[PDB]
Amino acid sequence: YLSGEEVEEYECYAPD
Amino acid sequence: PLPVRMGYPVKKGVPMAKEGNLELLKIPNFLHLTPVAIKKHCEALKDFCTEWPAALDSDEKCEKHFPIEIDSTDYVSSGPS
Amino acid sequence: KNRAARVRVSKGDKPVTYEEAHAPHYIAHRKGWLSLHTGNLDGEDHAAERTVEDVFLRKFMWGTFPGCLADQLVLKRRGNQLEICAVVLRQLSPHKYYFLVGYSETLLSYFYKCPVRLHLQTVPSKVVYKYL
Amino acid sequence: AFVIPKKNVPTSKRETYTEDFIKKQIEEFNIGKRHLANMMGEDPETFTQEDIDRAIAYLFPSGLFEKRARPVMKHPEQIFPRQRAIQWGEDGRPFHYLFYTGKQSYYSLMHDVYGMLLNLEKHQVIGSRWLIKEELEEMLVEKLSDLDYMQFIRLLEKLLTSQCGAAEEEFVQRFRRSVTLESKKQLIEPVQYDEQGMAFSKSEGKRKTAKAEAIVYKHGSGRIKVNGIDYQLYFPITQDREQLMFPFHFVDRLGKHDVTCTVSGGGRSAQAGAIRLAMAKALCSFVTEDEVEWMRQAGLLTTDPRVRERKKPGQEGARRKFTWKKR
Amino acid sequence: NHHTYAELMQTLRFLGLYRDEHQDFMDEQKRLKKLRGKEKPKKGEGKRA
Amino acid sequence: VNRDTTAVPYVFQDDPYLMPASSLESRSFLLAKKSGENVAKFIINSYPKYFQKDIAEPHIPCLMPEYFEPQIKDISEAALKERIELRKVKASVDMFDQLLQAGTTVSLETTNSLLDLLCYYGDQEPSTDYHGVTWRAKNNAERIFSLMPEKNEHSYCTMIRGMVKHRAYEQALNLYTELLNNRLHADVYTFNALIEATVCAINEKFEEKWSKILELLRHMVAQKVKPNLQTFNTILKCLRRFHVFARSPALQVLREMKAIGIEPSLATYHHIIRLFDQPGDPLKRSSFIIYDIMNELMGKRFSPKDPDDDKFFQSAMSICSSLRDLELAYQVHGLLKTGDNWKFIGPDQHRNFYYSKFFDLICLMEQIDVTLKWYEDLIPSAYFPHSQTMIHLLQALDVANRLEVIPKIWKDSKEYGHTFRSDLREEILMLMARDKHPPELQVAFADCAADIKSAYESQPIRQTAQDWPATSLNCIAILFLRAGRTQEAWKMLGLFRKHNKIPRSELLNELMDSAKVSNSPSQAIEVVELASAFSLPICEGLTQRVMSDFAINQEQKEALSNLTALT
Amino acid sequence: HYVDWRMWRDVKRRKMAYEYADERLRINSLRKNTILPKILQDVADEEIAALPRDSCPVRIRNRCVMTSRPRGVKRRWRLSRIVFRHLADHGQLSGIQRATW
Amino acid sequence: LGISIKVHEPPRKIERFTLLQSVHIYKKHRVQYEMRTLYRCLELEHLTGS
Amino acid sequence: SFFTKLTADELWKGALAETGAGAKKGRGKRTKKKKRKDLNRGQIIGEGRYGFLWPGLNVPLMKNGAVQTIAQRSKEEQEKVEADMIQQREEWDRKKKMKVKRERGWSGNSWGGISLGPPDPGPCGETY
RNA sequence: GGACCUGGCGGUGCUUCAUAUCCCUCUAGAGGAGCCUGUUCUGUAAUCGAUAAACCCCGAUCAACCUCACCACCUCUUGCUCAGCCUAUAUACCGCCAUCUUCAGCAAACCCUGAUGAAGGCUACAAAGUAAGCGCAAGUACCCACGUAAAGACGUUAGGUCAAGGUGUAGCCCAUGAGGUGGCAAGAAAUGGGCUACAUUUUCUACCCCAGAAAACUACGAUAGCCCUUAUGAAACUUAAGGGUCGAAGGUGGAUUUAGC
Ligand SMILES: [K+]
Ligand SMILES: [K+]
Ligand SMILES: [K+]
Ligand SMILES: [K+]
Ligand SMILES: [K+]
Ligand SMILES: [K+]
Ligand SMILES: [K+]
Ligand SMILES: [Mg+2]
Ligand SMILES: [Mg+2]
Ligand SMILES: [Mg+2]
Ligand SMILES: [Mg+2]
Ligand SMILES: [Mg+2]
Ligand SMILES: [Mg+2]
Ligand SMILES: [Mg+2]
Ligand SMILES: [Mg+2]
Ligand SMILES: [Mg+2]
Ligand SMILES: [Mg+2]
Ligand SMILES: [Mg+2]
Ligand SMILES: [Mg+2]
Ligand SMILES: [Mg+2]
Ligand SMILES: [Mg+2]
Ligand SMILES: [Mg+2]
Ligand SMILES: [Mg+2]
Ligand SMILES: [Mg+2]
Ligand SMILES: [Mg+2]
Ligand SMILES: [Mg+2]
Ligand SMILES: [Mg+2]
Repeated sequence: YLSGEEVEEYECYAPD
Repeated sequence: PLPVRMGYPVKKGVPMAKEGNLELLKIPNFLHLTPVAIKKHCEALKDFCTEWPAALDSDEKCEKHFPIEIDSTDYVSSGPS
Repeated sequence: KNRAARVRVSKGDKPVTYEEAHAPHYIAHRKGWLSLHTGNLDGEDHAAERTVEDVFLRKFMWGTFPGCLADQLVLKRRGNQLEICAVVLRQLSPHKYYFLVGYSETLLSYFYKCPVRLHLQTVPSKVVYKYL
Repeated sequence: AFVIPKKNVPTSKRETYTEDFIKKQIEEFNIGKRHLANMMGEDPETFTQEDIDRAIAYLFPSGLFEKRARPVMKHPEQIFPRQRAIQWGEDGRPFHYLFYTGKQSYYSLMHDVYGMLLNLEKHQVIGSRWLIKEELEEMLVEKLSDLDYMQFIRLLEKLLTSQCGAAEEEFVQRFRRSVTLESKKQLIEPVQYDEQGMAFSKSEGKRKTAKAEAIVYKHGSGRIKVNGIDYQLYFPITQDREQLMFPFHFVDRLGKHDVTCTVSGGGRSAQAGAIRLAMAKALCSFVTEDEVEWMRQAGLLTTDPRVRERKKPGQEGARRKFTWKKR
Repeated sequence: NHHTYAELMQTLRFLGLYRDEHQDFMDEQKRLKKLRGKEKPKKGEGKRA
Repeated sequence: VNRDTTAVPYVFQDDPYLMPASSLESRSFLLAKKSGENVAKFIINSYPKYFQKDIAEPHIPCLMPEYFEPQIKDISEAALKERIELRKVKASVDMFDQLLQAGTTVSLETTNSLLDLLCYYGDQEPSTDYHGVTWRAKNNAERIFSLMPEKNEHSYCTMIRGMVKHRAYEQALNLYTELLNNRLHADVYTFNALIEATVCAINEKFEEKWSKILELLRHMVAQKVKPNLQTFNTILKCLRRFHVFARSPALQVLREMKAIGIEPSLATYHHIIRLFDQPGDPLKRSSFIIYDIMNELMGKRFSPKDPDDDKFFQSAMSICSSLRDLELAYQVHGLLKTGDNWKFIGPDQHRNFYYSKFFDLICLMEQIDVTLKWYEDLIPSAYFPHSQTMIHLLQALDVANRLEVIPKIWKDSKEYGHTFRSDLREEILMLMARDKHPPELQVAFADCAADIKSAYESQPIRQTAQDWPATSLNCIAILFLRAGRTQEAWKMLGLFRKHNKIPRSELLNELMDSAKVSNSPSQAIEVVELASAFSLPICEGLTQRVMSDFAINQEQKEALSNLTALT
Repeated sequence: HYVDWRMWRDVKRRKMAYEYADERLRINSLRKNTILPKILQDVADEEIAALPRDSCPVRIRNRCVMTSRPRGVKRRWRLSRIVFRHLADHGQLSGIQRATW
Repeated sequence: LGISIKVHEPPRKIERFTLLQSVHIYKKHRVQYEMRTLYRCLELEHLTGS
Repeated sequence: SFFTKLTADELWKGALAETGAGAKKGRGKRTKKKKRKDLNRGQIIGEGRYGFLWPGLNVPLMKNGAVQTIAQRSKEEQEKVEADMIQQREEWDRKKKMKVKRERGWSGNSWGGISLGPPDPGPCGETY
């Protein structure tokens, strides 16, 4: 815990 | 275009919808063999058929004219061979 | 306690599919078979060969569509035709799905010497039957 | 300030079907109903739910033993579980004065029944049963304890014992469900006639793996033929012959009927048992209704369900276990 | 023909068309064993010489 | 069974995520699938031992690996023939040189079979999976030919055909002279190439070129050689350059074909169609050439005879659009639909050109009730529309006074890859906001304008500054007001200042009517404040309207006085 | 690439037995009758005994094709009980289900 | 197609077999599997080869 | 053998040993613990050792308006790709190694005094 | 050290209990004889695992060679494998299971009580509990709604299996790997399970239930021993089947003990 815990939209037809 | 559902439902649930439904994908469906299709298919296959002799009305009459009977069996299985 | 093909109860956070949620005793009762062929019918031959082929096709498709399969494969054999029905995700671009279908259909057709077709159904996410 | 890992995913919870959802589910069912009728070449107007079930079974054949797991295209009303409506408005005020009991529907019923018992005081079986808890829990659309069910029934019975009027009779009848009783009366086979005009009846019987079919003639001298053989030649064991005697002796008709029966499968005793049942069922056509009921009560018209039990793996027999090894 | 299957899928893995998760697992375990000093010796140059 | 109109072509995966959503994806999805097939075949042929177990009964020859390498390593004639069948140009030449240096005899039939390979590919290697004029001056074909000891008619013929194929027109004519000096007779296939060389060798006037060709044809009659279909197809294909000069000569070739007994193919009319379809007024001649060509082709099933047979329908439709004749277009499409004539449409580029010109002519000259039946039958079943056909479709709805379909055209346009086409979104908004409509329609037009607005807001050019045309902003705002979504309209007024787009006069007047209904003086001043920024003349007159119409608070009156000071 | 060395020995035994089947069949026919002279049958005894040991088909073992387990194998599917069940219990063997009756 | 057809259902066949449940020992504990083969017989009469 | 291979989930469940009598009662302690790693994370479909360039899978399908053909990276060009992927793997590990440290409490090993942040927002859009 | 709580245990109380069930009661057995087979011990140059209930015809629905993992001897070294290991660790594991279970409980998330102590949370004329989920149940299979199967959570025994396979850690790499030839697996004994018997409700023959003979040292009784033949196989004093010869213990079995509604 003190060390740290770092596990770490629009849509279109015919996108490009 | 059918709201068909399949799957044993959970408690207070409903059978799973068709989208992503593996149980419906597992079925050998007959959507290509609707009664309308079968009747249209058989209208096209009549030109390929021949007429059974009218004289051969009964099994006894067939035996008289055709005394020999030949039995053969064809086997339809799934696989490459 | 029986273990075979049983996803065990947890804290209610594990999503399972309809297939994963049913133990073996529910086969033919609540869930069907993932492969359909004639080899296991009475008086039929070549069950051993159909079984090895199915085990391969499942591994081949898992590694050919890595991370894309959203459920088990459904394998269908009619005559000499082999149909592979897969539920896939919508992450890979469609061009890559067409490449892998063309590649996989041709490669498997030459491997097993039969016409092979692959049918893909896409889902936005893994379909969840229940949370165990 | 710092972050704690989140406990769970909100999607991992039970879903609910809003009234708007059901309204659109019904519109899909009506459009799909016309598609399905078009698929089968049937008139969409006269397409019933029985036709839908038949068409879905053809198009999507499923052999799963459990019918609930098979394809189903039913009306959303049947498919989706009934949902209790909101119990308060926009201002947050509950609609029912017993809302805060948590069982407004159950306690509203108890209040209505208790009030009726009061008004009576101020004023002053075979074919019906009480509904079960699972049926009361649906009339109310609420969850009920086992004792809650008892208290409600104890209160209705206390209402029947009183001089309940017509208004107090339609109410109790809402919670009475008709109980259908199957008739134990034996079915009488039709009396047929042969080429020579002799009346006879025919029936069948099963004992273990033996299956018998007996033809009992209305008139005769007491001859019994089993597969074309005299019964005493076919059944040399005295007990097997006694079984053939039992039906006729019980109704006092020894030497009055001729029988020709055929039996296959099973052993000598199972065949005699199968013939006994076959002759008894056919004999019921030539005796009075009271005599047929006496044969039923004598065990002469009941198929014996006692069949060989399967052996289970890991044990010597159907029941015997392997020796518990000495310790 | 276990040769055909193993050799075919190994060839497809080197071609980038098949992902062998098992082999990837073995490749990661073998990589971390070198960093840990537990490397396979050269034939003829084993601990016994 | 007939074509399914709701589905994309069968070659595509029948899945909403994998179905092509545009003409670009329609082409690219098939190329990606074909690429996978090539990658699979490349692996199958590179590692054949993995694919040699034949478990199929009956045997399937077409599912076995191919072996492109010679298995005879001896140096002899029978080993050269192997490298010629595999089309190994370099190996066959090396094997032929070594075989020749050793002094062994190489047959004539085999020496010719080597020329056919070099003369066809031009001493170059055919394309493989993975390892101007093209008649190379230093070419193995010419060398082997010279070293050749005995030369027959077939040897010269394959040399003449290869030169013309690779554009060595001048050399092929020079070689045709030796063949005659050597008292040899050429074949029809050689003559076909010589007709092509006579026209393409040098640039001259038509009369000079037309006299040489007639000299070749007469020579073909002296040598008892019968012309085939390609002989006449090459003449008509080569006369395309001269256009008007070759129009009557070209029709003399067609009449000759009918008499001789050679039957014109689709290519024979494609070349005639292109020859008469020169830029200009087609009514003078092109009208009765295409009308007579279709009466002849009426109800005829076609078989492949010429490589250019898959270009007639693309050529014929191109004239129907130019003539603006819809009765002729139906006959052309009717011919395409008889029997198996649909297979002569051509590659994907020819299929999309034919259907674009065909459907665009329907929208123009056909009733709107029928136009919308073709729109459903063709799109997306037969082809994905270009954005210019969506516009041609909207122009057809406008002329028919059927604007309730506009929200459908936008929904379909998005599904075909036209979400972010500027000419299209502007057209849709202009038609929707051109005139006022009943409240039911106006509400529908405002639900689409919102969806279009979202398209402008979420463009994929968002990395670049958003281009909001002036017409689009004015139309989107007007549609909200007329629908009663005034809150959305008032918010949008900021975007006129952010993008510096001039507000339209109509929009400003309708905003006042929405203010007088709400009796909001501040909003009314906000309108006069906007028009004041752009210095519109109507503003000064509008300020007078605002004064009388709305109660002006002392702060508001000073605010107007501030704008009056600007005035 | 076979599961283990024991499967590889069986693979080689099956290949050699296939190659000598015709030769062994013919020699055995001479030994399995009372028609030919004993002098000829005694020589045939030596001839079939001199063939390679792994040509003898009784040395072939039906091992699980996926795990090489030498016992608990079902001939129809050529799998050990453990492997068969894993496939059967996941519904991947067409038509095979748990038996209750 | 105008062919005379009769249908019946021959009796089904169920093939059952037993396997050990555990990987090791525990002989008395088994898992039993079955294959069910169902039949339908279409009987056509008086039809030509075509 | 190809048929004896298992999936990544099966292999990690075994190798990690998170279920067992050791992990039931914490009978086994973990100063050195096997950590699960996703080996498909940085892997690109179509990329193999031989360095083949498959049009439509790992390289663009069309280049200059024309369909690309099968190609293979040069030995030098492939070494760079391999080296670049190894560096990306240490960079990924280095990013995970760089985790923000939290302040200690009353002592280095004590929980007392450590902040847990604000309470979670209540169901009715309540915040703290 | 004081007080309290939990668990364990009590040659601990009371009450009700177990249905093939703890005792008696009912039927057939085991415990005695021979043989078959497992294990133990002993023996051998010569595997391994299971081994109180919950091991002991168990992994094996199976060992003459092979199988094989063992012993002796000889041989090979980038090796059928982008090697290999049936080497160690089941107290690192997945996988598949035993056991209670011939059970009915487990429990997320909340809420309240005890001064906000470890802890506790039920009263139906009800007094703080509400609970998703899992199991039971329901349903399904088989011949019914019965029965039998199947199912049976969590947890218990660091239960069994690294030798099904896979695999973490550690170890071998001219050897703890690979191949060849031959060979081991016996019984002085003890013990578990089973088979056949000791007979007259029997023995033999005919028959498949109206018979004729047998019936105590030529009876009943070996599936054992010995000899021969045959079958399978390349290989059989060895495995199985059959015939001949032989005719033993055994005369219904102490304490104790198994199964069945
Ligand atoms: K205690
Ligand atoms: K005893
Ligand atoms: K375990
Ligand atoms: K293991
Ligand atoms: K290990
Ligand atoms: K060794
Ligand atoms: K015993
Ligand atoms: Mg018994
Ligand atoms: Mg064997
Ligand atoms: Mg069990
Ligand atoms: Mg410190
Ligand atoms: Mg004893
Ligand atoms: Mg042992
Ligand atoms: Mg031990
Ligand atoms: Mg142990
Ligand atoms: Mg123990
Ligand atoms: Mg041995
Ligand atoms: Mg070893
Ligand atoms: Mg353990
Ligand atoms: Mg029941
Ligand atoms: Mg059970
Ligand atoms: Mg149950
Ligand atoms: Mg232990
Ligand atoms: Mg040996
Ligand atoms: Mg004997
Ligand atoms: Mg012999
Ligand atoms: Mg005797």
